[PDB]
Amino acid sequence: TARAVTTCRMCGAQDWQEVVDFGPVPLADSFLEPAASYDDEPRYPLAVVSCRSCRLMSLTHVVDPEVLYRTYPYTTSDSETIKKHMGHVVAVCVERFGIPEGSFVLEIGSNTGSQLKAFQNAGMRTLGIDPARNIAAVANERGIETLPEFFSVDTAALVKKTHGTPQLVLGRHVFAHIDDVSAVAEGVRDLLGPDSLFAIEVPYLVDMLERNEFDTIYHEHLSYIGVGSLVALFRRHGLRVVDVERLAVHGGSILVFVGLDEGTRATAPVVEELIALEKERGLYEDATYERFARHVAEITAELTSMVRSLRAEGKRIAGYGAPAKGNTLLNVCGLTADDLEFCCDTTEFKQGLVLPGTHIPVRSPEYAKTQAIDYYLLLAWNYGEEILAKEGPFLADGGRFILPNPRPSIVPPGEHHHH
Ligand SMILES: Nc1ncnc2c1ncn2[C@@H]1O[C@H](CSCC[C@H](N)C(=O)O)[C@@H](O)[C@H]1O
Ligand SMILES: [Cl-]
Ligand SMILES: [Zn+2]
Repeated sequence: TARAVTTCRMCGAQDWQEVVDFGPVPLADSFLEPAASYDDEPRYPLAVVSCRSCRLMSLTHVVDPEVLYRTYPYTTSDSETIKKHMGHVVAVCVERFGIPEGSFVLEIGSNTGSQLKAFQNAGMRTLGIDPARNIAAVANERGIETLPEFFSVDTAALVKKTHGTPQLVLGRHVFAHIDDVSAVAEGVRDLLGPDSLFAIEVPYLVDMLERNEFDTIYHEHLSYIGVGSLVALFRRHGLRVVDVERLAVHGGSILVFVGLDEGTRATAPVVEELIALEKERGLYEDATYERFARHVAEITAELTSMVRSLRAEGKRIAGYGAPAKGNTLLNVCGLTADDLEFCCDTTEFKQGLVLPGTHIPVRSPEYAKTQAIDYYLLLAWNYGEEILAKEGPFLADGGRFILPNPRPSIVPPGEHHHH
């Protein structure tokens, strides 16, 4: 039921090195009602391959986007970390490129519309595009105009006709979720004026490799992207990569700016620097990806044995957060409700549900606080700093966290960290 990849999404070649294969795995954002059995739970092959031409890393299969996104789960309350990062995105886009007030900003994958709201607060006109009908209706209700559609060449034309030429087109994380990136590039080209920019924020393949972030591999994430593969793609569609900012968010990301090849925006030197860096760090060599694969095997084994060793000693263990990536981690490690008695999560609709595959219960933070947990496995480790900042009481009582990457570790460490 999920379609197999043939040619490379970015460059069009067909020379794939196998990197890792996790077998059939259930969908990471498909949380389940508790039940006696889960025999009909859908599973899809989860494996990654590396294109030797441009070094896009890609999943072997594309799960149907209508199935994934047409009813996507959301939250109505964004954390201060998320709000701060959304404010920073605005600041970078507007200040780095001198976007005047009253300019038009189009966002692909605009979701609840919070990122657009931040652009409006900075004095911009906005429009969103997001296929999740449930989420789009919420955004529209709040006053953030949103087209309940997938981005395409045809939607691009409808936008230009009714809303004009955007000074900025933004895609936050969504770009790695789209199979037909060639169509996106074409719709963008049509939309862009001479000094318009297309900006995309995606997890950075360099960081993913170096920090062993294999839990970010899940079916929604079709692509795992470095600057090289984006240049290869945009070359073929009259677009030029003009600038890149590296960011610590989501385990290391890149915010990439793209313009018309013959437009006003000059290419900054950082672009070539990052491509040279990617070469230098071995992204074009088979050994690198074989090295990634064994790190994964090593971390997976070590993590499982740590949890089970602590359990055998009579320590109680739970998951902190129930993010999509947590479900890759737990499934790949083969952990069950005997290993983690629950996963706490602040997202209301998740509370009372059960995790895909492992079927571990999801409970509220307020339930979590009634329980004498000794260790929390930090599944939402990309928010480690914000989480640790508010878990003083737990830490003071001798509670500990297990961090899965770069290697498995225990917080707090045995000595003060100052080196
Ligand atoms: N081809 C496509 N065009 C536009 N939006 C898409 C899309 N595929 C998925 N999406 C939307 O993008 C989001 C998935 S990505 C989630 C990241 C989101 N931008 C955020 O930071 O909050 C969902 O809201 C989904 O409905
Ligand atoms: Cl994502
Ligand atoms: Zn390629």
